[PDB]
Formats: sequence, structure tokens, C-alpha cells
Amino acid sequence: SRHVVICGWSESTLECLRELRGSEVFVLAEDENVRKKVLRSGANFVHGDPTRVSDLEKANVRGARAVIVDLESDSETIHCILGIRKIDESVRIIAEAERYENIEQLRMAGADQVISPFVISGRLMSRSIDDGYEAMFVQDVLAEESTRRMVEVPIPEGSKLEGVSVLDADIHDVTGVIIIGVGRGDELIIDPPRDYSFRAGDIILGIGKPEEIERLKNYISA
Amino acid sequence: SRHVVICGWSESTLECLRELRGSEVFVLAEDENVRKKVLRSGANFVHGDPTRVSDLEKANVRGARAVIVDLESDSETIHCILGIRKIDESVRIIAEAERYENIEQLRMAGADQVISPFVISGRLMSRSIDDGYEAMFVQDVLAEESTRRMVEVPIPEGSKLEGVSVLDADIHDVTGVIIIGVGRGDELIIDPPRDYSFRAGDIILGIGKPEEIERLKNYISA
Amino acid sequence: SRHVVICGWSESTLECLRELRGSEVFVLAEDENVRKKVLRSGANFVHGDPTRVSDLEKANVRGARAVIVDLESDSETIHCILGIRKIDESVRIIAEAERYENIEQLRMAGADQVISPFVISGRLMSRSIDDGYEAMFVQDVLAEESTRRMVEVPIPEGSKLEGVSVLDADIHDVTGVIIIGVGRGDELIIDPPRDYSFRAGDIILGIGKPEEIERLKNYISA
Amino acid sequence: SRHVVICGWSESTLECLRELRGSEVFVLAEDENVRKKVLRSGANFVHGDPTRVSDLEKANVRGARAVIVDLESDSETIHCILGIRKIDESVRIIAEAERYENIEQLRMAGADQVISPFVISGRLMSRSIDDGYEAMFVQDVLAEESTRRMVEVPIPEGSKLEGVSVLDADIHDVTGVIIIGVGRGDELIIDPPRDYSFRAGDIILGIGKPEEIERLKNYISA
Amino acid sequence: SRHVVICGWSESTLECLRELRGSEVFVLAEDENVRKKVLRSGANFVHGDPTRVSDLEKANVRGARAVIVDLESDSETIHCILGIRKIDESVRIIAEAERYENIEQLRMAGADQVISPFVISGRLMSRSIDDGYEAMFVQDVLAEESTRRMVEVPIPEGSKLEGVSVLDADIHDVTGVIIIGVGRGDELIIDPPRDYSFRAGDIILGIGKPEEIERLKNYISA
Amino acid sequence: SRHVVICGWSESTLECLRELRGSEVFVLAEDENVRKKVLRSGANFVHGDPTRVSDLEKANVRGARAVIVDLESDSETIHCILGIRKIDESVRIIAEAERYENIEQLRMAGADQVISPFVISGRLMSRSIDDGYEAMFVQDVLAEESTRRMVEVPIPEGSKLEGVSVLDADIHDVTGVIIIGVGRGDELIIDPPRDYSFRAGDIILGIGKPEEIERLKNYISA
Amino acid sequence: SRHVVICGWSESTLECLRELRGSEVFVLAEDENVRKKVLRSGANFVHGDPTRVSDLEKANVRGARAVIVDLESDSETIHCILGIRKIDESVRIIAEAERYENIEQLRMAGADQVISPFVISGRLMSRSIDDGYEAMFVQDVLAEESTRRMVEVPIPEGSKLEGVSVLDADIHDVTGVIIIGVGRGDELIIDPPRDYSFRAGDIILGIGKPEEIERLKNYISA
Amino acid sequence: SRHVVICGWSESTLECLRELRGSEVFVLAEDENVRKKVLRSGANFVHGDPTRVSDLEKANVRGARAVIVDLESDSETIHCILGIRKIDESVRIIAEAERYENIEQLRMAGADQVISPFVISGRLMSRSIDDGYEAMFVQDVLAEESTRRMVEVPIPEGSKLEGVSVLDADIHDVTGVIIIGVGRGDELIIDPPRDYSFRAGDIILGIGKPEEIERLKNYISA
Ligand SMILES: [Ca+2]
Ligand SMILES: [Ca+2]
Ligand SMILES: [Ca+2]
Ligand SMILES: [Ca+2]
Ligand SMILES: [Ca+2]
Ligand SMILES: [Ca+2]
Ligand SMILES: [Ca+2]
Ligand SMILES: [Ca+2]
Ligand SMILES: [Ca+2]
Ligand SMILES: [Ca+2]
Ligand SMILES: [Ca+2]
Ligand SMILES: [Ca+2]
Ligand SMILES: [Ca+2]
Ligand SMILES: [Ca+2]
Ligand SMILES: [Ca+2]
Ligand SMILES: [Ca+2]
Ligand SMILES: [Ca+2]
Ligand SMILES: [Ca+2]
Ligand SMILES: [Ca+2]
Ligand SMILES: [Ca+2]
Ligand SMILES: [Ca+2]
Ligand SMILES: [Ca+2]
Ligand SMILES: [Ca+2]
Ligand SMILES: [Ca+2]
Repeated sequence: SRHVVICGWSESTLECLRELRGSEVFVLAEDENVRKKVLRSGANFVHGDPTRVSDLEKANVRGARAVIVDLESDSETIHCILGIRKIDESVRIIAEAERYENIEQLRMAGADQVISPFVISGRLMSRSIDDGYEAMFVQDVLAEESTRRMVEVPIPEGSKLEGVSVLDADIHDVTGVIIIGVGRGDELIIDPPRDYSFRAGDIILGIGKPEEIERLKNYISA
Repeated sequence: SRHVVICGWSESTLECLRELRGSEVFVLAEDENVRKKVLRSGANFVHGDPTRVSDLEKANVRGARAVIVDLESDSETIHCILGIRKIDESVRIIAEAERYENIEQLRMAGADQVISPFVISGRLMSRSIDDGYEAMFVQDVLAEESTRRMVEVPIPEGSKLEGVSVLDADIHDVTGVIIIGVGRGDELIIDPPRDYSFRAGDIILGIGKPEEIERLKNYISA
Repeated sequence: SRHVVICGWSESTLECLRELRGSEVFVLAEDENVRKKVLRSGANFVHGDPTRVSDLEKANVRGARAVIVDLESDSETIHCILGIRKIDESVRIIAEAERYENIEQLRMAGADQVISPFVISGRLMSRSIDDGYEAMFVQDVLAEESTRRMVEVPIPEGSKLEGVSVLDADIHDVTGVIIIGVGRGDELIIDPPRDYSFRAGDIILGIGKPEEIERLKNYISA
Repeated sequence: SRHVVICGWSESTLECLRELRGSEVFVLAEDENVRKKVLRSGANFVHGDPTRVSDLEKANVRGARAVIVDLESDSETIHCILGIRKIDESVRIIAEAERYENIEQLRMAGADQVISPFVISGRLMSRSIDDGYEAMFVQDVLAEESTRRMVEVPIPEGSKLEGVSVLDADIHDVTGVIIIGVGRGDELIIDPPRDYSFRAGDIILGIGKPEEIERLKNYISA
Repeated sequence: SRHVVICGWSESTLECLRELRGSEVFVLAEDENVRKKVLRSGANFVHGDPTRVSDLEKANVRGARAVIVDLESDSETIHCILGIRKIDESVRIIAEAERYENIEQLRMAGADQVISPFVISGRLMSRSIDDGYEAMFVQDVLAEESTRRMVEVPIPEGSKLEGVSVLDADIHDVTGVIIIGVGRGDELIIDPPRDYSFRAGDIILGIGKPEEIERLKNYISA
Repeated sequence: SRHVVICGWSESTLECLRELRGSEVFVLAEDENVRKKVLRSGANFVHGDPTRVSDLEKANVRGARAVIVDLESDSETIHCILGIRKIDESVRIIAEAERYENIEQLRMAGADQVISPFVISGRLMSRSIDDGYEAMFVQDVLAEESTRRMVEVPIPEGSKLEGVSVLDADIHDVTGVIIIGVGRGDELIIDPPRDYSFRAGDIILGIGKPEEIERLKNYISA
Repeated sequence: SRHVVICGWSESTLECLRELRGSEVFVLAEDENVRKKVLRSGANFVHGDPTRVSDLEKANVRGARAVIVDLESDSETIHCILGIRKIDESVRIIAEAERYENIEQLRMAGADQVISPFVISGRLMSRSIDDGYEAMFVQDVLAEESTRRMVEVPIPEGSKLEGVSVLDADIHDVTGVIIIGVGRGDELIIDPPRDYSFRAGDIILGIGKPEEIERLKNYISA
Repeated sequence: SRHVVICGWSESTLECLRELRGSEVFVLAEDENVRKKVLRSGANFVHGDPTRVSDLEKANVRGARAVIVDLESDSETIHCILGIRKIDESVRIIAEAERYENIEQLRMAGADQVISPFVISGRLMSRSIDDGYEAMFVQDVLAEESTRRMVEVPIPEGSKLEGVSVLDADIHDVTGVIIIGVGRGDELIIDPPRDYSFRAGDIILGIGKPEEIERLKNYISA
């Protein structure tokens, strides 16, 4: 597919570059001494300032399919998002929020999805006082080393499940995939009710072993 | 319950102190210029160095029920964890990893739950290039304002589900919650197979509306 | 009159606080080492982070008649303007642009007047290679010590100059005030054409000696 | 004509190098990582220390027609001005003042014109509290995009205007330009009184449309 | 035997590398400007970070017979000890403590022996106020130049000394060595009482002339 | 007794001030940020530069019974010893060597006892590769908490052991004190030969339990 | 006489303040921790910044008879010299040059005597490789404790040497001093030729015992 | 001749290296980034620590004809002088004193000549208050650009002046050289008395023009 631009170099973008092996990744950062670690991670390095529109352009923000923005502070992230939305109004921007108060300003500035690692970490630290099964669940289903994988299985056009409710479908009973939520557009319904009718173009968010994912994919086929 | 000691002050401890309303919190940090934001958040401030054992015994580590260690570096976090393990060996420690490679070191040092926010943030960044329902699910089920709540419902002794298999139970059709994992002790089995059988002391990790949570709590009772 | 809030401490805010003798000024800055030099100039100091919304609500942004934003970078200035515009949708914001590319973004964020000192400095530097009369003019008319003064005289409702053109009024021969512009709302017409007709509510931007300014104010009266 | 030397690199010199396109410009600065920016702005780069006389002689200060000094502080600017005056006592130096109190010392060191941007910025931010017509006037007549330009015409020898007063000449009623100042040598008389008689050699500072500029040039001919 | 790894470089490791001549020594340190000193002291140099598990595995920690950790602080030393214990749980670690209070935490992290030089230095400087015979004793029996050496002999299996008390054995009157301690495993009994019976496996710590050392070795034979 | 002067503040001087409870200690150091930690240990602080002779005369070097010199480098230690020896030619100086090459220069400059902690640390590091009984012995006998104590017992004038050899005296069987050396003046004979005869004025350096030390003091009395 | 102001504090100002006993000295420096050593040396301390004009007028630059400028860098020295020349244009400035190339800049800035100690020290170092009588002469004639004194004996009006040539005078055989130079105004003629003739106002620079100085003062009198 | 070793890099050694052009000069310093300026000054660079005896030796201190020692502080200079006197007891050491109190310790440590630039500068600054002819004299006769040169002219064996007094010689009357002093061994007599008898092996210290130096050299010949 098309290339991916990463604005800023930190630990979040380091793990994102670890899971994005194979694709074309350009890294735009100010430090000249991070070129060796960007190239050892298998990505191209572009020396520049990510808040400038000229240097933003140099990294080919127009032709990218997603831009990942993680700079030093929230103000620089909002400024870089405003620059990218000045250049291209249709590209996908994924941003990282350091404070909880700035998620609304990051969404109004033009980010297509805002991720808050300190809010997630604070909620997991507050929830792991009694016993930490939520943090174990999150950190184990995000890893590509366990047996159960959380995948998005799209509903094709003309499928066998067009218009059927969740109760009559029985996806967990046949396929063995735990259906934790179903998504439409930019919205997600976690634990969907029983009178929810499936529509064409939906995204099923599920957890299961890979042969269960194959049986689910063969079950919802055209 | 007892009180909670927090070593270090950051954004993660801000969100943890937000969701810790109703308890007694002692914050131990070296900066004196965080006393105003600690005392506004409903916590006591104890000035000292968290890596030092006398300043740890100032903050009542012994009578605590959990200690949260979020310091600046992983070296300081390991040093503070060993300082806590000097004083009380059986207290619960929830640590935070800055880098991914130090998770095994933080577990060998004595932490009971290691929460790495940047690995979670990078994995939610790279899984949102196409569509971001996974990041929305993760950030939605942890917030205590939405409709669906991720809870831990323990199976009591003398239950009607003791020895009953999960295929014989079929909890989602009767009660309406999604049994996404069953844990006992330190281990968590995500998406358990149908030949798993419950016992007394197992913890059920599930997602549902609070009416469904009350139906599940009344379903597993004697 | 109401008070003025100044975000950030720099040289521009120092000169602005010099020319603001008589008013009530609140200064919101992050450094505590500037408390003496803020208090020496006749302004009350408010310690806080100006890009944070709570520290903006500390300094009474709502009851202010103008907010002067001049922080260390353009990203922080855009973030502070967004934070003020979250609070008061109708307050007047005067901002300072560090780059020429950011003037339109500081205006889209919500500033009413964006003043770029580096662009004016570069354009007065390049216009001084032969003979610097432009820089001498600009730096002489703004100083409140010289003989000629650049003022704004509004046209009262019911003035004798209603409907009169700038050719038929002949302001320079009667009063002595050099008419370099006529303003209406957020628009200024420098060197207005002779067919431009005056209306009540207009602002006349002119240069003249103070006796000539008083003769102009007596001339355009009802 | 000859070349222009620029000692230092900042936003002021960047906008000055924007306005000085087509000419031959040498930029002398310490950082070698600005060479690509100096070349992309159309200027030759000379690596060295601006306060040192050897690197000043490397950058061809002797044959220059103007040197523009904009360094990090006022001590380095004064040191550079004294070095240039050691090399060439007759070249023109345009200096930039960081602080307001160092202007007379920069003039004593040898600068032919001192442009203080933060003083202008503070005075415009102070005058823009009520309504900002002064900042609009300055940033509109300096920007080479709008219709009215602030230009200078010299009075040639034996002109029709030699020895006539401004009340007898009546420049604005015939030509259409607004006479804001007329200056001789290194002085400037803003808003000259009616008894001021013109002499050959004076430079007329005016504002008008370009057709009025050509009419003014055709009127003041010999 | 095998090789010896040294993590860090200081005066302690320099004198240790002086005493460890003839063996095979790898030195792992961050500065690349110590390579000539490591090679001139007769040891191979490995460039890298001692707290990182990758650079620890680069320096052959697995096949080592002892690793000596002497880093800049106690946090880095504890981090390095935990990294080595992640690689090899059975190798011997000799650590150095900077501060006195971190000794038990360095022992908890995994060090087989902690040598605190500044505690010994402070106690010798405190004991040397009246007359300094203790510092003379320590710095004379450790220095391999004087006549009396502090050596260890092991008691072989089935010896003539197996099961006899020290009052019955009378080592100093026959052999001429001064028995200052006899230790088993990881303990040491300095000045053992008369009812202490020897057993096969104990190590006898003594001070004497080398002819007395050979007489002691010939006396305790099987 | 008189007072003790300590030049420089470090870890060695901190432990020396720990073991000096009861005496009058003056600490001469250059940093003012150590005043609390000097005063907390029971020592009066004197701010000054220890390598300067006037600040040495401030802290009453002449009336002191010992001066402990431990500065940041060996050059400053040699300079401080020269400055003290300018003032008092007969005071006792205890110095700390950072390098092995500088012990003879610190002794030629005028120190009475030079204690090198890094050489002892390196020699105990290299003697712990197999089994560390030497380091355990050295760090156990110097601590004033353990069971056995390394003491100095002087021979009074007119003692019963005058003229008696170390073989005929038989100190270990009568008293229990392990005789590891006999000192006379600035000389120590570790493991003295059996033909060595005692004289009045000798110092016996021994190890033993405190009851055995009192039995030795009763045995060698007149 | 009048008072002397000293800008900056270093070792040169220490020796200058030692030889300035009997006068009134005001020391102006930014550090507050030099007040004790300034007040011990018989001088007044004025806290302030020597490059600032208000802190210069605090230290009474106007009524002074000489100002000594020895700051940290040559940029700061030039800035302070121009600050002094703002206030009193005719006062005597004795400056100090850190580097050799800034001597012409320090003279152009307004200093009346520039003293470069490192050029003198390097020239006395390189002229002492064979034998060092030149360094001994330079360091001996400046010390006011030796036998021979370098003085300035002015020739009064109405003298017996007015118009008399130096060959006709032959001052060394009559009075005993060595006439090593005769200066008038700013110029100094070292080793004058025999056709030089004296005038009224010439200063004789000579070396001799104070008896010979009194004989020279009585020889040139009327 | 033989080579010259310079310990440390500063401005004094820079001017010393400027006047020592042609000879073999080795520069021993710790900074690795001064190699380019040492090589551009025409001298060989040796990377090392000048206070270490091993690195001192590497620079071939034994075969040198003079060592010039100018380090950061006086303690390092005394330490390097003690190291050089440990290596070679006959080489010539020229040292630089930063404080006046340490000249005696630098001479006792083994320096053959000690130069104090701050004492010279303080005495010249104190002597230049009235008018600065002493500083002009010193700084002009040390320079190799004026007409008068201060040279050392040795007295040969069997000369015409063996045994003659200063009065009968009349060196200034014949040769024109001002004889300011005569030196023997390590002593200098400035302004020698009239009954001083010349001896073979003396050094005459004189000022004059070069043809006067030639006439003096021909006058005192064998
Ligand atoms: Ca981040
Ligand atoms: Ca839980
Ligand atoms: Ca399943
Ligand atoms: Ca953190
Ligand atoms: Ca996805
Ligand atoms: Ca449900
Ligand atoms: Ca600004
Ligand atoms: Ca112009
Ligand atoms: Ca007028
Ligand atoms: Ca600038
Ligand atoms: Ca206005
Ligand atoms: Ca016009
Ligand atoms: Ca160490
Ligand atoms: Ca003792
Ligand atoms: Ca023996
Ligand atoms: Ca030390
Ligand atoms: Ca051993
Ligand atoms: Ca015993
Ligand atoms: Ca200086
Ligand atoms: Ca010489
Ligand atoms: Ca004489
Ligand atoms: Ca020096
Ligand atoms: Ca004088
Ligand atoms: Ca002559």
C-alpha cells in the first residue's frame, strides 16, 4: 500500500515502528542523532521540523495513508495536526494525548483518532489494586505472541447475515469467536443488544484463536 | 480499606488519583512544588525521596495495601521497588515500565503487576492505520462513565456453577454478560475453551450493563 | 475599565507593561524567578501554566477586556489561544507570531490581532540598505515622547462630516492632521480615494501635533 | 550594486533574505546545519564566528554595501559591530537590538541604524487593546502585496520644487501621494510645518498608489 | 578456567585488572575512549551499555566465571545485576556499593558479594586518629609485595583434621600460620571458639609466611 | 581531647563522621548546600576553600589533634596537605588517595596515614572470584557491631611481659586474643616471629571478644 | 583624591585592591557571595550588573577618577565600557583583554589603557626557555617591596632641563637613575636618542633607589 | 635544539606557542577537540592527563629542554610539577601561578621559574590610574614589533671587560644600550651599583636598537 509518515521519535512510535515492519515508513524528527536508530528499525529518516508546513510537505504527507503524530508536548501535537490538515484534508491522523484535557482540542484540530497512554495507564493502575486481570487482559490481547487474537472481520456485500439479529445469529455458539463489539463508521457498540440487526459494511470486533477466525470468515461469507 | 502509597508524581498518577476517590492516598515525591496539586486531588503529601528507605517508612509503606511506583527512569523504579521489598515483603506493588525490555527486570525486582503504557500505545497506534475500533474498545471499557463495564465477579464457595463447565453454563444467553476470561491466582485464561470447568475461587472477567452484572451475581449465588 | 491578562513573560510583554501605566494587569507565567520584575512594573503576578485551562480560569480571563498572548513558541501561543477561546468566546485576544506561516493559524485559532515582530523587523532591515527613513518613521511615531502622535479619532453619531467625501471635507488644511486611513470595523482603508464618503461610526487614523488633534476633534463634532 | 553580508541567522534575517531576492548575499553564522537553508533562500553561506575579524574578512565585508548584524545577544552584536568598524569604517551597518536600553550603545559602537523589533511589538500590543488600526497600518504598508506603498523619492537638482514651501507646493492635491515625512541626511521631519522650504537633496517619504507615484516622480522633475 | 566480565570502568576495576593479569578479561563500558586503556591493561574491550541485556550478551556473560559490576550509581548497578540474573542465574556477581544503605538491596538484586569501599575507608579514617595500625594491617596483607599473605586452604576429604577441635588441633604452634577465620558455604566464623570441630569442606583463612603455608598444606592432607 | 578538622565532604567523610560520635568535629567544605547534612551528624560547619591557607586558619588547624583530608581529586588533596603543613608542622594528617601512583606523593607532602579505598576495593574484588572470605573478614572486623573486635592494647611501662618473647608469653591460650601484629612507632610487624621479644611501649594489634580483651589487659598489667 | 570604581571581581582586581590601600573603592559585581572578600579588602560592595547603566550609576561612575573593567568575557567588557561611556565620557577606563585580538576593539570602545595579561605571560614564558632574567625584571620592578622603584617623575614648568637635550643632561651619571623612557601625553618613547630635547610637561620613566629618585626630583627643579 | 613540552592549553600557552615557532613543541592536554588548533599552531598534540606520570612520560619529558606548565588550577599545576620532578630532576619547569599565595609552593615543588599574570596585571592596573606609562613600557618592550628590543647578552670568557667596574665601563655612553640589570646564576641585580665588578659568565640585560646590540656585542668581545 501507500507509505506512512511518523512525526516525532519516542517510545510509542518505536513500538509502532516495531509492529509496522514491511511497510514504507518515513520518520520526521529534529534530532540528527536518531538517524541510526530509525535506520536500524528499518525506516527512512527525514531531517526536519514536524510543525513546519515546508518540512511536513517534504516528508510527502499528501500521498500517505496515515500520519502518526507523537511530539514532545500537546501544543506541538496540535500545531503539527493543524499543519497536516492545512496540507491534506483527507489523510488519516493518529495522535497521542499527554493530558486528558486536550483530547477534545486534538479531535477538533483534525485528528482522526486520539490515544491517551497516561489515561489508560492511570485507569489500569487504579484498577489493579485488588487484582490485575484487566491489565493482564489488555496487555495480552494486544500482543502478537499469545493464542487469542483480537481482529476486525468486515461484513461483505450480499452475505448470509444481512439483516439478521444477534440472537438468531449465534456467532459464539457456531464459530467460537467472542463478539465483544460491532462497529459502524466512526462509532463502536460494545456488547451489542439482542435486537441489533446486522447491516452490510459492518465491522465485527472479536477475540478468538485463528481457526475460529477462519470458521467465522467462512460463516459470514457471501 | 487501608491506605495507598504513591511513589513519584506524573500524569499516570494524576489519572490514578482521579479514579481513587474514596480512599486514603499518601504521595511521596521529591519536588516540593507538587504539594498544591497533590492536596487539591484529595491526597496527603509526604516530601522525600522514594528510593530512600527512611522516606519510604515516612509514607507508611508497612500498613498500606498497595504501592504504586511511577518514577522518572526504570533504574529508579527498580531501586524503589527493592526499597519497598526491604520494608514490607508481602505488600502489593504496581509498577510502570518506561521501556519494553525492563519488564522482566521489574518483575524480578518484586513488582506484582507491571503496566507498560508505551507498548500499549504503540500497539494501539499501529492497529489503527486501517480502522480504530480496537483503540476505541480499550479506551471505552476502562472509563467509568460509559454503559458497559469490565468487572471481576468472583465465584463464591458453595456456588451453583462449581464443577459446571462453561459450555454447560452458557452465561451470555442467560445473564447477558460476555465472559471474555476466567482467572485464578496469577494466571488468566482469555477466551476459555468449552471443556473448562469452574471452581470455587475463580474470578470471572466480563463486560455488561450493571443490570446484567447484578443478574450474573445472582446467577452464581447459592 | 476592566483588567488585562498577559500570558507569558518576554521583552514584548515587558514593553507592553511599560506603556500600560494606570491599568490593572495580571501576568500569568510559569517561571517563579520573574515575580519581582512583574511586581516592579505595577502588575499582579499569577503563577501557572498558560496553556492549561485551569490556570487560565485562575487569572480571570472572563472579566478581562483584552488578553495578550506571547509565549516561547508559536505552538504554545496557538494552544493558549485555543484555551482562552474555550472559556470566553467574545474576549479580545492579541497574539504574537514568531513565524510568517503561523499568522493565519493564529487567526483561525481565534486571535483578533496578530502582531509579527520578526516580519516587521526583516522588512525594515531590507528597506534600510540605501537610506532608512521608513524605520525612523515607524520607530518615531510609536514612541509616546515625540512631537507628532498617531491617534484614532472616532466619528460621533450626528457629526457634521456625515456624507461628506474626503475631498470635500479637506481635513489637512483645516486641522493639520495627516489622514493616512479610515477604519470601519475590522477593515482599514489606507490612503482613501477622494470619492470615499464618511459615515458616523468611522475611525480616522491620523498623525498630528496635539493642538491639531484637538482642532480636529472640535472640527468633526456635532 | 555590491553584495550584502548578514551576520547571524534568525527569523529577522530569514524574512530579510526573503525580501532581498535577486541580489548577492553572504550569510556568516556559526552553525554548519543552516547551510541548506541559506542556499534554499538563495544566498551563499560562510561558516565562521561573526565576532571574529578573520571570519568577517572571509565573508567579504570590505566590498559590501551593507552589513546586517543580528546575533544572539547585544554583547555579541556590539562585538561584531566593532569588528566591522575595525575592517571598514565606511560601510553601512544595520543592527538589531534585543533589549531597549542597548540602543544608544549600539549606536555608539558604530551602527548606522538600530531596529528594535520587540519595542515596536510591545507598543503595537499596547495600542491594540482598544482597536488595532496602528498594527494594521504598519503591517499593511510594509507588506509588498497591498495597493499603497511607502516609498521614497529624491528631489533632483534644479527642480521646480526647490525653495518652495509645502503650503505653496500642495503635493497631495495635485499628485495624490500623502506626504508623511521629508528628511535630510540622517534626520527625518515627520509632518513638516507649512514654513518648511524644500531644498535639493531631500528625500520625500510618501504613501500612495503607483500611478500617483509616477505622477509624483513626473511632477518633481528638474 | 573461563573468562571474567567487568561492567564499567573506574579505579576499582583498574586495580582489579592489575591484579587479574594472565586471565581473559572482557570490559563492557559506554565510553569508546577507554579502549586503549583496556587493551594496555591486557583486556578485551566491548563497547555498549552495561544495563542492557543485548550488550551484556555481546560481552559473553553466559560462559563467565565471575562478573564484576562497578557502575556510576547504585541504581545502574542494581539494573545491571538484574540484567545478568536474567541472562545467567548461576554466575557469580561481585558488586560495589557507592552508599552504605544500598548494600542489602544490592544483595536482594542478586549480588553474590558486595564490596563497599567508602565504608571501609571511613572506618579506617576514623580508627586512624590515635594510631593507624589497622589501615597498615589491611593495606599490608592485601598488597602482594610483603612477606605475610592472607590465603585460604580447603580441608580435603578424609583429612587428619576432620572432626577435631581447634584447641586439640593447635595449628599455630605446629604450622606457624595464624588462624583468623574458618568458614563454610557463604558464612565465616572469625576467631572460632575452642569447641568448634572441623569438618570436610571448610575453608581456613590464615596469615603466614609461604614456608608456613606449605607446612599447613602438608599438615592438613588426607 | 581536642577537636578534629575534616576537609571536604564525601562518602568517606560521612562514614568517618558517623563513627566519631562524642567528639568535636569541624567540617571545612566549599559547598553551602551541605550545611544541613553536616549539622545533622553533630559537626559544626565552616564554609571555605580547603586548599586556601586562610580558610585553613579559620577552622583552627593548630589546636586540632587530627586533620582528615578527603577532597574531590588527588591534586586538591596534595595542595591541602601542603597548606596544612605550612601552618602546623606537627599535626596528624590522614589523607585519602584516589590513585595508586599518588600514595608516595601524598606521603612526601606530609600525610601521616594515607588510606587508598580504590586499591583495597580492587584487591578485594580480584580476591572474590573464587570465594570471598577475605572481603567478609575485612568488612566484618571493622564494623563496630559484630562479636569480634580489632583493638590496640599498649604495653605500659613496667609490664610483666617486658623481655618475654611471643613464644614464651603464649597470649592466645591465656587470653584468647589473636595476635596478628606488634607495632612500635610507625612500624607494624604482622605475624611476628617467635624470637621477637616484647618491650614496654609496644602496641599489640589483636582480635578477640571483649571479655578476652579485658583478660588480656589484666594479663599484661604491671 | 576621588574614588575608584571596579567593575567585576577576579584575581586581577584582588591584587589591584591590595595595592589600592588609602583610596576609596566601590566594587560592582553580580555575585552576592563576594561581599565578604570585598569588605575584608577595604572596599565598598555594590550589588548589580556592570553592563547595566542603572547599576553603573549606583556605583558612582560620574564622580570617579578611574574605572577598572575586568569582566568574564571581552564581549561583556566592551558592553560595560560603552555603558560607562554613556554616563561619563571623560572618565579614565582601564580595561583588561582576555584575548589578543580584542585589544583594538577595546580601544575603539573607549578604554584609555588596555592591559592584556595573557600576552605578557606568554611572552615571558617563551623568553624563559634559556634563562629568565626578563621575567624576573618585570616581576621585580612592579612589586613595591624591593630596592629599585619604577617611577614617573614629571618635568615641571620653569625647569633647569627645559630645552636641554638628553645627551647634554646625562642624568644617570649625575643622579643615578636609569632614564628608560620619556613620555608626553599618550605617546611613550622608550630609549630616546641623544638628539631628543626635553620640554615642560614631559614625564620621565626611570628606575632607581628612592634616594636617587629624590636626587632626580631635586635635579630637575628650578 | 631539543624539544619543548607544554602541559595544558590556554591563552598564555597559545601566545607562548606563537612566539616558539620553528622549535619542536609537544602539547599534552585532556581535551580531544583542541587537536585542530594545536596542529594549526604548528605543534604536535599528545592526548593525555598531564598530572599522570605515565602520560607525562609519553610526551617525552626526559629529553625536553623546558616544560611549560599551565593547567586549570594551582593544585593541578603543583601536582604536574611534582610528577615532572619525579620523572626528571634536571629539566627546566616554567609554571604559571593563578594565586599569589601559591608562588612559594610552586617554587618548593620544583619549578625553575614561576610567572604570575594576575599579580602583574593587578599591579599594572593599580599603577595605570594616574597615567599608564609602565604598562606601555612593559607591553611594548615585550613585543617583537617595536624598534627597541630587550635582550640578554652574555659575557664571554677572556673578554675586555673582565674585572672592570660599571663606572669605568660606560656601556650606555659607548654602545647606546641601556643596561637595566646584570644577572648571575638564578639571581638578578636591577640597577647595579657603581662598584659592581664584572665577572666572566655574567648576563647583561639591556634595551636598545639592534645596531646598538651589535656594537655592544663587538665591544664586550674576547
Ligand atoms: Ca508521547
Ligand atoms: Ca481488579
Ligand atoms: Ca473461542
Ligand atoms: Ca512515567
Ligand atoms: Ca485495525
Ligand atoms: Ca450484554
Ligand atoms: Ca515573543
Ligand atoms: Ca529606504
Ligand atoms: Ca501638521
Ligand atoms: Ca535576534
Ligand atoms: Ca488603538
Ligand atoms: Ca492617494
Ligand atoms: Ca565506583
Ligand atoms: Ca587506632
Ligand atoms: Ca607465623
Ligand atoms: Ca574521596
Ligand atoms: Ca578468595
Ligand atoms: Ca577467642
Ligand atoms: Ca579576567
Ligand atoms: Ca631569555
Ligand atoms: Ca642607580
Ligand atoms: Ca593560566
Ligand atoms: Ca603611572
Ligand atoms: Ca640606546
